[PDB]
Amino acid sequence: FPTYKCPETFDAWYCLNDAHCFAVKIADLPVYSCECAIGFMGQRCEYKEIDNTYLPK
Amino acid sequence: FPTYKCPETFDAWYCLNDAHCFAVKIADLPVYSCECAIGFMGQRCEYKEIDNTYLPK
Amino acid sequence: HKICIGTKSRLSVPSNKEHHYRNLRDRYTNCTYVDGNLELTWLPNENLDLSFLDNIREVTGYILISHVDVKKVVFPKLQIIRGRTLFSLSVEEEKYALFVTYSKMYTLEIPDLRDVLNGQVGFHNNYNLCHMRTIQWSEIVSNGTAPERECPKCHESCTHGCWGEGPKNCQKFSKLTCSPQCAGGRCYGPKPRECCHLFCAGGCTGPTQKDCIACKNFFDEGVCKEECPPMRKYNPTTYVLETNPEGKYAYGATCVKECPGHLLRDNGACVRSCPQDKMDKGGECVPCNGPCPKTCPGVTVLHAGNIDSFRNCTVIDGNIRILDQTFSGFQDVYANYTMGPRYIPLDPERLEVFSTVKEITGYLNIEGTHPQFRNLSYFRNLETIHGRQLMESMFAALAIVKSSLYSLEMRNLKQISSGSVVIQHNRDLCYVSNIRWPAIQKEPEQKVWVNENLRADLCEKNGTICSDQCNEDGCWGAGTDQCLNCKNFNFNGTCIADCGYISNAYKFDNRTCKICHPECRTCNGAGADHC
Amino acid sequence: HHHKICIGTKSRLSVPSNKEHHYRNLRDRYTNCTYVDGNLELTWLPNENLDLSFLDNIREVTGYILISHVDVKKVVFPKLQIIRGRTLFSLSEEKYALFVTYSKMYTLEIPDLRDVLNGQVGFHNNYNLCHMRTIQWSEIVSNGTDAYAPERECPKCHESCTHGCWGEGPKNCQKFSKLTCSPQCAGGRCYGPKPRECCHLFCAGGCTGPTQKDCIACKNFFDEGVCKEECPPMRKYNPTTYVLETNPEGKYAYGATCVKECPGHLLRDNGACVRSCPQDKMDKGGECVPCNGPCPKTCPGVTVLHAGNIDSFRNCTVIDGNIRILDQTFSGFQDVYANYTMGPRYIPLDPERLEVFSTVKEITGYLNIEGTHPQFRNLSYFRNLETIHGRQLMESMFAALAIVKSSLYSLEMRNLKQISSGSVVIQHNRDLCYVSNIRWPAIQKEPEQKVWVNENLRADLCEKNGTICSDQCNEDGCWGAGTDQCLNCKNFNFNGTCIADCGYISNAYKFDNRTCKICHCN
Ligand SMILES: *[C@@H]1O[C@H](CO)[C@@H](O[C@@H]2O[C@H](CO)[C@@H](O[C@@H]3O[C@H](CO[C@@H]4O[C@H](CO)[C@@H](O)[C@H](O)[C@@H]4O)[C@@H](O)[C@H](O[C@@H]4O[C@H](CO)[C@@H](O[C@@H]5O[C@H](CO)[C@@H](O)[C@H](O)[C@@H]5O)[C@H](O)[C@@H]4O)[C@@H]3O)[C@H](O)[C@H]2NC(C)=O)[C@H](O)[C@H]1NC(C)=O
Ligand SMILES: *[C@@H]1O[C@H](CO)[C@@H](O[C@@H]2O[C@H](CO)[C@@H](O[C@@H]3O[C@H](CO)[C@@H](O)[C@H](O[C@@H]4O[C@H](CO)[C@@H](O)[C@H](O)[C@@H]4O)[C@@H]3O)[C@H](O)[C@H]2NC(C)=O)[C@H](O)[C@H]1NC(C)=O
Ligand SMILES: *[C@@H]1O[C@H](CO)[C@@H](O[C@@H]2O[C@H](CO)[C@@H](O)[C@H](O)[C@H]2NC(C)=O)[C@H](O)[C@H]1NC(C)=O
Ligand SMILES: *[C@@H]1O[C@H](CO)[C@@H](O)[C@H](O)[C@H]1NC(C)=O
Ligand SMILES: *[C@@H]1O[C@H](CO)[C@@H](O)[C@H](O)[C@H]1NC(C)=O
Ligand SMILES: *[C@@H]1O[C@H](CO)[C@@H](O)[C@H](O)[C@H]1NC(C)=O
Repeated sequence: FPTYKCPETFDAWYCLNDAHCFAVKIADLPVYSCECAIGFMGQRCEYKEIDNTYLPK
Repeated sequence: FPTYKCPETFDAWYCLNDAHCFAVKIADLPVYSCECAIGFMGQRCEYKEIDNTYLPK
Repeated sequence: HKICIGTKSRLSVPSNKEHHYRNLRDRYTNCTYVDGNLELTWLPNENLDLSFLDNIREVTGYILISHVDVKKVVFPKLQIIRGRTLFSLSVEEEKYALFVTYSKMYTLEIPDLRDVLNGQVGFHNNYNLCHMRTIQWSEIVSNGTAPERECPKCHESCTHGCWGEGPKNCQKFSKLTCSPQCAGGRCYGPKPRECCHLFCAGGCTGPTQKDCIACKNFFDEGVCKEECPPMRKYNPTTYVLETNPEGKYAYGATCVKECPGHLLRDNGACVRSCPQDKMDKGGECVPCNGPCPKTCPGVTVLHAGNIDSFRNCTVIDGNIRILDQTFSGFQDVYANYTMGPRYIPLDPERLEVFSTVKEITGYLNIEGTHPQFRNLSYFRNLETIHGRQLMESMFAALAIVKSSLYSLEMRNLKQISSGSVVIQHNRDLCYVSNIRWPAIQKEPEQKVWVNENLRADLCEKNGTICSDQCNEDGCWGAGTDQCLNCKNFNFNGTCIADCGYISNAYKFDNRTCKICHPECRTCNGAGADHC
Repeated sequence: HHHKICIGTKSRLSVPSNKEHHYRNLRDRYTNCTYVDGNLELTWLPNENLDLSFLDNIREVTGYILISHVDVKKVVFPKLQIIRGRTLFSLSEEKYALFVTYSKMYTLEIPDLRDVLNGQVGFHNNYNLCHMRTIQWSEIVSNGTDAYAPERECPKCHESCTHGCWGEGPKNCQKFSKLTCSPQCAGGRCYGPKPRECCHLFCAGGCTGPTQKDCIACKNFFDEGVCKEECPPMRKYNPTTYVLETNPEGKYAYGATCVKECPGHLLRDNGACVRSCPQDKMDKGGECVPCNGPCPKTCPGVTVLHAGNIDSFRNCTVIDGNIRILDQTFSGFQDVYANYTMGPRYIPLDPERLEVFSTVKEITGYLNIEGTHPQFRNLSYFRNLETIHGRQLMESMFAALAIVKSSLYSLEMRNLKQISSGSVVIQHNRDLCYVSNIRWPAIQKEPEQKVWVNENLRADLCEKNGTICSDQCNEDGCWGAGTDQCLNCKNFNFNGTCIADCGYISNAYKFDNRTCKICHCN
């Protein structure tokens, strides 16, 4: 699983909340994913993450 | 083709407009039907016959 | 492709049997598709021609064959019996799509018969009939002997049974002869994958929906469909109904882009009447805001027992038939053939109930005879007969046959939307031959029959003719309010020559005068202070 | 019924921050499931110890199957037989119904996969994965097409296997319904090699006998085991009487399924089961009914609330969709299109602009609030909100109401009487107060619906401040400090507020022990 960086034009705006942008090409097709910072999730890490480990009331 | 008289109640009241009740037993069951007077048709001889010989206007 | 209307009298006959034969010959001759039940009864004499059977291809109701003694009964072209109306001996017993009984024919030959879509087949007490025992009815019917005569074996050619003697009479197979991959339909070959679309009835000459002999449900664009192309088309991928530009209305086994106009439109279909949830509003069956306005169902025959239901009704859903028995009263019969309750004679004065009636959705039929039943002023506020349901092979929207009527008096009757006028053998009725009926009928294709009523010359001598204020369109009665169209001026449904006569009348238009405001006598116009 | 329906996920190829939470989510979503309505996407399972027994009962997937970054040694779909591919997965051209990338599993076992009805199969960068080349996908793929090398040494297929195998053993041999047929049935699938042993043209995958009652799955509509061109209409037209009669044997169409009732996430409308309701139609009791007079203004929901779409909610009485209010809602954010092309930047907006939702009474999806702003304190903008239908739910905990990491001090949305078909998750709101004391089952429709109230502001710290429920509310709780904010009232209820006796507040007649009413008394 070796990943390379996404364009610096693209990096600045795309990923949100200090998320790391990383790109993987599959059969020469550049697919851009977005590694989230702790406590954030989403396609661009735009939503906050909910803890599902608590017991229900 | 044997034909018999209807039960009193049917003989008197089944067939309308001066028709005559006749009865046949088919598959051990009594079927009540009728001979209509000139100008009537239908099961109880209730509908007046319409002449189809005339041409439309 | 001629349509003819089937009877439903069952084993009942006219007393004159020669007349009864001539009645059948008139009805079914050149017929292709009989709508209703074909009842072939009481042909007691051999050598009757029976040629009217030659062209019959389809019967929607049942076929009943009783008391026919012609040697050889042939249906040369009959291929499907739909059995949408079925024949019964008692409510509890089997319902038949085909039933032959008490008949003296040697052979009943219906070669080419492929399908009986609904109902069963029955044979009882016919002494000379043969080859019916050799026929496989499991092949013809979807779900559901002892002739005391030496009867010829089927021709050598026939591998199974037969209808008669020829090689043409061998029973052909398209259902049981199939592969099993077709349960529910008919094959055009014995191979699996050689089966016809489930959308079609009778046989079929190939796998596609176009290669079908008869159309099980709907016929559209020369292709059989189970369901007419929806107005709103469902998408299985994203769960939503999309609006369909190709949508067509269902119109009795045909699929049309616009309804006939005299019919209502329920979401997908051209309809006669809306169900209790919905109501007439424009051309459509729109659902009601709060309460739905009391519907007023038509009756099979009007009598003293059911007349009360029509009180305070505006639109009669269904039809109105006032028959002889209406006035004379009669005993009713429950559906299980036990005698019901007797109805008292109806007094014509009680028909006033219909004075509130404005529309009739079916047809109007007046055949009843009574000394006091002289006119039809009970329907004076009746303005339209829609004709969504017609009467007899004449296709009548208004039928007045052998009534005791003297005049019509239906002032407001402006329109007959569909179907024909037929008025005949009313010995006392005037006006009817002088009424220009096309004026009232919606389309010029609609026909009229006016015969054998009180002769026009004899009405004239009596002076029971139109007013001088009616135009060439005729009139419903003698009075000034009975003109179809006013010759000159019209004042409160009355035809006048000049508005100056009525004092309180002012000239509103070139063909209208209106009553003055309650205030004063004579007005120069239409208003309170205008005097 | 339908045994057990699931909703799939749309969030594709998206990497989760916490792997334990993500596993817990997939386990909750797919356990006991037989029929997945939507895409079944199995992403980022790095641990080999993880238990994938939630896939155990899955039999059919309406959408696509995506398997990415799964590192579990053996991925097994014991009962799956059909992938419909009504929606297909493709990257930013080729479109897939089955797609497997960057996964380190030694074996992918779908021993009973008979038919892939739409789209292609694709494998990419799976280094330990094996046997996939022994499969012969022309059999499984509907179109009849050959669809898309390992590092390890791979065990030969079991001797029983005629051509191919999904894994080790005789129960992993690939079954054949299409290719082992007599030519005598081109365009179909057979249960045996003989010419009479062909199957009904309606069948999909396999089949037991020759009838449409014998298929494994239906290429068209599936009505309780039988395949048919069309679903029995709820209203069937009568050619003889020219009337559109109501059909006693009628069923609703739900995808390629025929059902008597409809899944809670859909509304029945004209013999079919649709997610949204027509412009001229009203939602009422789970059925699209005609609205009496003008139809209540229904506008669509939005994925994220911003300046560009806030105006579109003006005068809305029903919101068909979801509302997400995030930090981005107030901050403004740089949008993007699936093209990867930069979208519009939305001008930052302040909370006062949220007064647009004042007319809103119903939200058909979920309500989600994770936004923080100094002035965004209460949630009174939804003071006329009555019900939140859980017709669509959040991906985690099946939440219909999720208030997470917001800068809220109170809810303040009275009139909210019902959350039907969802769970409520309220967690980590530093200053949120009343949530702890609201008993949410009172609002919720079914006791089986769950609530999670964790990490908020202490109930004791709320007491010390005095921000508690009025001494007029019962044990059910309240949405905020006010007297009109009680869930239910233990004494008398008057107007929107609650009094001790109808003697107070001048003229008011008591036509109930629980309620009083205003005068023009007795
Ligand atoms: C009247 O109403 C007002 C306004 O609503 C109330 O004031 C609010 O009070 C709450 C509760 O105390 C307070 O939130 C807490 O803030 C503290 C400290 O402040 C932060 O300090 C952090 C580190 O030094 C820093 O990151 C921040 O920038 C803040 O300055 C904070 O520790 C609490 O946060 C915790 O939430 C954690 C997440 O799960 C939990 O984590 C624990 O942390 C423990 C201590 O570090 C540790 O021992 C545990 O192992 C565990 O990891 C834990 O549950 C804590 O709750 C709170 O968030 C608000 O800031 C404050 N609001 C305002 C506007 O001032 C007031 O309390 C109320 N009544 C009275 C009588 O005062
Ligand atoms: C003034 O108004 C009188 C009442 O309406 C009207 O009298 C009726 O006149 C008709 C025609 O003459 C009468 O009907 C005939 O009755 C005789 C008696 O048995 C029949 O022979 C005759 O047979 C028929 O003739 C029809 C006409 O061509 C034809 O349709 C049939 O095929 C059949 O052959 C008629 O049925 C009727 O009984 C009279 N009604 C009453 C109540 O007296 C007057 O003619 C009319 N004019 C004048 C100048 O008085
Ligand atoms: C039409 O016939 C009706 C009866 O069917 C007549 O109305 C009645 O006429 C008799 C006169 O002999 C009166 O006894 C009744 O009181 C009348 N009833 C009503 C409701 O009017 C009527 O005279 C005839 N009209 C025309 C124009 O001929
Ligand atoms: C149909 O029969 C009529 C007589 O009823 C006859 O005049 C006509 O020739 C026939 N039509 C055709 C097309 O043979
Ligand atoms: C059928 O006939 C019986 C008498 O045998 C009668 O009591 C009953 O009312 C009839 N059925 C109906 C449905 O009216
Ligand atoms: C609700 O919020 C608004 C704006 O933040 C504020 O002015 C008002 O005082 C709040 N109402 C209550 C009851 O807290």
